[PDB]
Amino acid sequence: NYNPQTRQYSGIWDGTFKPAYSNNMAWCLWDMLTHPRYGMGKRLGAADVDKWALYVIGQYCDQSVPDGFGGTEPRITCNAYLTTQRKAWDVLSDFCSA
Amino acid sequence: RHNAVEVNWIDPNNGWETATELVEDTQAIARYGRNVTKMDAFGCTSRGQ
Amino acid sequence: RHNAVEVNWIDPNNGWETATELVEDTQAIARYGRNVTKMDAFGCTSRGQ
Amino acid sequence: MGKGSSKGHTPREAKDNLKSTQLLSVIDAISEGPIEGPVDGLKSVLLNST
Amino acid sequence: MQDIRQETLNECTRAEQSASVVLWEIDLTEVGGERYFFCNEQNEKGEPVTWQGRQYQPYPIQGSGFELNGKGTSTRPTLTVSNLYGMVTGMAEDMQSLVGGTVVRRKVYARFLDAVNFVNGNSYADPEQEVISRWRIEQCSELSAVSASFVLSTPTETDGAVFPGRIMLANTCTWTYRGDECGYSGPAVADEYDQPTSDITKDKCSKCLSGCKFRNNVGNFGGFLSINKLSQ
Amino acid sequence: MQDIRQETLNECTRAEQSASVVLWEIDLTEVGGERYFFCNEQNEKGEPVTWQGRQYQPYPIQGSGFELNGKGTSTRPTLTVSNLYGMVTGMAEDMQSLVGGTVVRRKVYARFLDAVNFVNGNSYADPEQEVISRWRIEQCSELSAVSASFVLSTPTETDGAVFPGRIMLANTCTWTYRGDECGYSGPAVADEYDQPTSDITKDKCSKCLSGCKFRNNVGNFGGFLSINKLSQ
Amino acid sequence: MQDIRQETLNECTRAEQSASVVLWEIDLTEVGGERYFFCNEQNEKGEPVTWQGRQYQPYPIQGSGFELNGKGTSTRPTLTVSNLYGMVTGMAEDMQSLVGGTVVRRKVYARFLDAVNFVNGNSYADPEQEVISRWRIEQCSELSAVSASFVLSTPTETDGAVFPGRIMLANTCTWTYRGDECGYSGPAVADEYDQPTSDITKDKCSKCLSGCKFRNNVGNFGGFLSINKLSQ
Amino acid sequence: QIGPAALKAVYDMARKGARDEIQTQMRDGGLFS
Amino acid sequence: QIGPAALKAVYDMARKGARDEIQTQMRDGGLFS
Amino acid sequence: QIGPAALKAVYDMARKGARDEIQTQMRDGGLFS
Amino acid sequence: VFQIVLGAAAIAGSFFTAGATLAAWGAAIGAGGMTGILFSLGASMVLGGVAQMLAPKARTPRIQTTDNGKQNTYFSSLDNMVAQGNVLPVLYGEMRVGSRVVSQEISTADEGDGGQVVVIGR
Amino acid sequence: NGKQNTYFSSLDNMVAQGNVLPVLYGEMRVGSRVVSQEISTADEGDGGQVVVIGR
Ligand code: SF4
Ligand code: SF4
Ligand code: SF4
Repeated sequence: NYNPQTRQYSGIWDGTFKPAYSNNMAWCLWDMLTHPRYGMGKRLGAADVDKWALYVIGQYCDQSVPDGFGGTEPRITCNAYLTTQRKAWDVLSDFCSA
Repeated sequence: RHNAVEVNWIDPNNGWETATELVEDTQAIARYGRNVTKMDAFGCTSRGQ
Repeated sequence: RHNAVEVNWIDPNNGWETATELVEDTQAIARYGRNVTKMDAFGCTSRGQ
Repeated sequence: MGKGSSKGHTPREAKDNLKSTQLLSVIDAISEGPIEGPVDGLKSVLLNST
Repeated sequence: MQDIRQETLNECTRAEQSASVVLWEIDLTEVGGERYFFCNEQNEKGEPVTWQGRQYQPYPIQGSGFELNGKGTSTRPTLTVSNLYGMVTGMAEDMQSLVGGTVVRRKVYARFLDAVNFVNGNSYADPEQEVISRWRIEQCSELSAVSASFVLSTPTETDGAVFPGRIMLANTCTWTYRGDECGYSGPAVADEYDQPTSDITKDKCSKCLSGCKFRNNVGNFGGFLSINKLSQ
Repeated sequence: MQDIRQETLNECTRAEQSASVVLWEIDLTEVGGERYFFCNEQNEKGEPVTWQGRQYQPYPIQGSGFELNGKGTSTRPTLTVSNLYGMVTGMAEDMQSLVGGTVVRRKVYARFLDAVNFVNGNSYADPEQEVISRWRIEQCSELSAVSASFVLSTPTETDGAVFPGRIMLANTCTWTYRGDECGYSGPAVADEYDQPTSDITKDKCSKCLSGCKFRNNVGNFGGFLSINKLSQ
Repeated sequence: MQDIRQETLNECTRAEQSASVVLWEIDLTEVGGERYFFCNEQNEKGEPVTWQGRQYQPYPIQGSGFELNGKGTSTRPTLTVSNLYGMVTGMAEDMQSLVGGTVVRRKVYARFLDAVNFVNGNSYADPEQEVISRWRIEQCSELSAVSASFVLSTPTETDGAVFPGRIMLANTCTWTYRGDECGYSGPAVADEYDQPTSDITKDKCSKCLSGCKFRNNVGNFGGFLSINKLSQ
Repeated sequence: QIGPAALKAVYDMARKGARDEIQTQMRDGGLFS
Repeated sequence: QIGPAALKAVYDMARKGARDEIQTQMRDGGLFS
Repeated sequence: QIGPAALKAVYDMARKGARDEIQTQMRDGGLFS
Repeated sequence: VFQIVLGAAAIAGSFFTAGATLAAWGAAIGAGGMTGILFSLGASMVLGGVAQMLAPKARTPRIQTTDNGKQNTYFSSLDNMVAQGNVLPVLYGEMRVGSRVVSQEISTADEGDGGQVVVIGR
Repeated sequence: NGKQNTYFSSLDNMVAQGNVLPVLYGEMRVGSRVVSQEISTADEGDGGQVVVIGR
C-alpha cells in the first residue's frame, strides 16, 4: 500500500510486505534488523521488531517540510553507504538517532 | 543545554564530500553562555535535513 | 561461546601481507546462534598454524 | 537500460596506424543483494571524475 | 500502553486487590528440550496451580531486574530457582546449561484464575486476563547444591553482532552448506576433508575451492578467487 | 595565604571561640533576577541576622563539598536549601531553574557581627572581618515538595569549552549580529528569513550571504566564500 | 604442585594440627642495608623464635593479599608492621623508604620448629620443612606514629617496562658509561660537562659526541650521527 | 541489623557509588574512568 | 555491629560493586566505564 | 545503627572503593576501567 | 513501613537522610516484599543532556591527521578500497560510491567488436 | 613512517573547511589553511606605462 515513488500510503496496511526500492529510512532500519544474509536476521528475526511502530515512523519521515530553497522535501531520508564493519549497536544507534 | 551545533552532512551538489552546517540559537546564547556540539547526521544529504 | 573466528596471519607465499583465515564450527552454529571473533596469531606465517 | 544486467558499450575510436591497445579490465564489488542500479545509465559511470 | 484488558485495569485501581501471581514457563524446544511450567505457590487445595487449563507445578522460583528502559545497557533480568534434588543440574548437563532457552513470564491476578484452584469456585474466572513477557537465557550464572541463578536477556540484545556481516575471503566459502545462498541439493560427495564419501551423514563441504568443485557448485562459491593478489 | 585580617587570625587560634556563621547570597541579576540573602539562623532577638547593615533572612540552607584542590576534577560544591512553601519552585519556574546564578558565601565569626544582633550590643563589631567565596550554579539537582539541591561550580570550569573556537565555514557567518566583529549599526532591514522589515524587534541577520548583502556588510562577512570547492 | 616435603603434607591432612607460624625477612642488601628477621610471636620461653638456627625477633607484623592468580592484574600483597618507637621511620629516612627491598615469607608448622623454642624439646624438629615466597617492596603506602604499611609486588611486575627498549637518537649516547656495550676502560678524562679532569670520582661521560671523543670511543658511540637530517 | 537485608542494601549503595564516581571521572581532569 | 569489622566488609562489598558495575558498563550501550 | 548516619558512611566508603578500583584497573593486566 | 527512596540530597551530604530520619525503616531493617535504596534516576539519567534521553546520539569516525583537514563520515566512501577481509558494504538509496576492487587486470585488447567486418588500420 | 608529530606545529597546507583557523604564539615557521587557490593565465605587464610582450 506504500508507493515509494510518490511516498504516499493508500490505507490500512495489514502487513504483507512488498519488494520495492524506497528511501524510507525506517524500512532501511527494518532491513538492517531483519536480514538473514548480512544483517541481524539470523539472530532476532521477524515478529521481534514492532513493524507498526516502524510504519508510523516511516509515515512521519515521509511528511513534506520546507526545503529552505523555496521548495519542499521529505522530513528524513537515507542515502548512507556503510563500508566499515561497526558493531550492530553502533549502526542501530545511528539509525535511531537520524 | 547546548546552543550551537555543527552538523556534518554530505553534499551531493558541490561534490560528495563532508560539509559542516552550523545551527545557532542566538536567544539562548545570551542566556546559557555558549555551548557547542558536533553531530553527524547519519543519512543526511540535504542541507535542510 | 564463539563459533566463527577470523585469524590474521602473514602469508610468505603470495606476498608478505596479512591474510585472513576463517575457522568455523557449523555444528555449534546450529546451537549457539553464530558468534564471531577476530584474532591476531602472533607468530603465524603458515596457514595451518 | 535494464535491471539486473547491463551492457553499456560506448564505441572505440578506429585507429590510424596499427599499434596495440592496452586494456584495463576491472571488477568492482558494491552493496549486497538486489539493488536498483545506476541513476541514469552510462552517464553515471565516472571513469576518473567525468 | 500495554495491550492489557479492561478487567485488569479495573482490578489495578481497587483499594483492596487480590493476590498477583506470576507463572513461569521454560521453553527449550528450540534448543532440544521440553516446556516446564512453574509457580512459586500451590492453590488452596494443595495442588499445582491451574491457569487456562494448564497445570503449573509448585517449585520455588522468582525473578528480579524486570524493567523497561531504553537509555543505556539493555536490561538483563535474573531468575533464581531451587536446585534441591538436582533438577536444574540434570537440565544443565543435558541441555547445554539451558543456554538459548526461552523464559515466558505471566502476571495474573488471582481473582481471574480458573475455578479449579478454589474450593468454592471462581465466578470471576477469565482466562484472557494476563500480562505476558518473553526473555532468553544468556548464562546460568550460579548452580550450587542449593539453588540456581540464570541471567536473562531481551531476544534482541545486539551485543556480539556486527553489521555488515558478510566478509570478503579467498580460498574459503562464507555460505552455509546446502543453504539458500549455497544452493546445493545434490547427493553425498565428500566430507570436510575432501575424502570421497557416499554417506549422507558424512557429507559436509570443506569450504575450500576443491570442496566446491566436488559438487560442481563453483558458480555459487562464496569466496572471491582473485583478491589474494590485489592485497599484496 | 588568603587575604584575611589579623582579628580573624587572632580568633582562630583561641581555645574558646565564638560561633562561626555562614551567610549566603544568591545573585540572579546577570540572569535577570534579584539578590536573596539567607542565613540558617536568627539572632538572639528573633530577627534576621544583620551583617554589615544588610539583613540576611532566616531560611534553612547549608553547603558542603567546599575545598581548594588543583589535581583532578574541578571541585563541585553542593548547596541544600528548604523548598517548603514553594519558594525555590517559584524561582525555578521563573528563572530557568536558577541556572547561571552566582552564590556568594561569607564566613564570619559571631564575635564580629554588628551590635544590632545582640541584646547588650557588640563593642567588638568589625564589619571588615569576613571570608568571601564565589561560585556559580550549574544544575538544580533536586527539587521536591520538601527541599532543593544545587550543584555549584567554580566560575572558570573549562568543561565544555574548546580552543581555538572560531571555525572556518562557507555560506554561514560565525560573527555575533551587530557585534564588534560584525560591526553593523544600520537600521532594521530584514529578519532571519531574509524578509524585508522595518521593525527593530524583527531585525536579525540570517547569517547567510544574502543576509549580509541586505545590510551591505559583505566585507565583514564571517564566512569564507571559497572553501566549499577546495574541500572536494 | 609446590615443591613441599611429605611431612608438611602429612601435617596438612591431620584433624588437629599444630599452629602455622609465618616468619618474615626484610633484605635491603641490594639497596644498601641489612637483613632483618621478624615474627609476630615469641616462643614459650619468652625469646625470639629460633628457626633453622636463626633468631627471628618479636615484632608485630602481618601480611595479606597473598594469592596466586594469572588472569588480570599481577597480585600486589600488603605487609603491615608496627611503627612504635620509630624503627621503620628510621629505615624510611635511611634506605629510601625501603623501596626495592626483598621480603621473604616462610610458612612453617610449629611442630617442625627447632627444639630450642620449647621447654621440653622437639622430637619432630625438621629444619627442611618450610614454604618460601619472595616479593619486592613497591611503595611504603602508610607510615604514621603508630604503624607502617608496605605494598608488595612480584619481582617480575612488567608494569613500566617497554619492549623493544633501545632508542634511536642523534647527539646522545644510550649506552651505560664503562658498560659492556660502551666498552670503555681508560683513565679519568672529563666529567659530564666535558671539563678535563684527572679525578676518578669526577669521571663521567657527557653522553654527547664530544664526550665520546674525549675518550677516543667514537667507534662505540651509542647514537647514530646521521638520522637528524633524514627526519626533516 | 540483620545480615541478609543489610548486605543487599550495602551492595546497591556500592553500585550507586560506582555509577556516581565513574560519571564524575568523565569530567575535565578526572581519570575518564 | 562493631565498627572495625564492619568497615572492612563494607569496603570489600564496595570493591565488588565496582567490579560488577565496570563490567556491566562495558556492555553495549553503557558508558564503557 | 541509625539509618541517616549509616547511609552516608556507606556511600562514601563505596565512592572510595570505586576510586581504588578504577585506579587499580589501569594497571598492567587489569581492564583499564 | 515506607519506601525511603534515596534522592539526590541524601546522597550529597548526610543532610536529608536525617530529614525523614529513616527511623521506622532502620528499626525495622526492612522486609522481603518492599525494597530499599531505590536511588531515583533523575539527575543520573540526564547527565549527558535531555536530547540523549530521546535519541541515541550517533557517533563520528576518529579524526586522522594524515588527511590534511578533510572530514570523513561513517556513511560514504569515494575510494576504491582493498577487498580482502573487509566486508562487502551496504548502500541504501542513491549516493555516489567507491568500491571494493575484486579484480584488476591490465592486458592487451584484441581488435574487433562484433559482427564480421574488422579493419586493423585505415 | 616514523615521523613524530606534536600538538603545536604544522608545516603542511591543510583543508580549511570546518577546521578552526588556528593560533600562533610567537616566531615559528607555519603551514596554513588554504582559503583560495586558482591557477590561471597571468596578464602581461607589471605597472607604469611601458609594456613589451616579447623581445
Ligand atoms: S564451497 Fe560451494 S558447495 Fe561448499 S558451501 Fe560454499 S557454495 Fe556450497
Ligand atoms: S552576515 Fe554580515 S550582517 Fe550578518 S552577522 Fe555576519 S557580518 Fe553581520
Ligand atoms: S659516549 Fe662513548 S664513552 Fe660515553 S658512554 Fe657512550 S660509548 Fe661510552
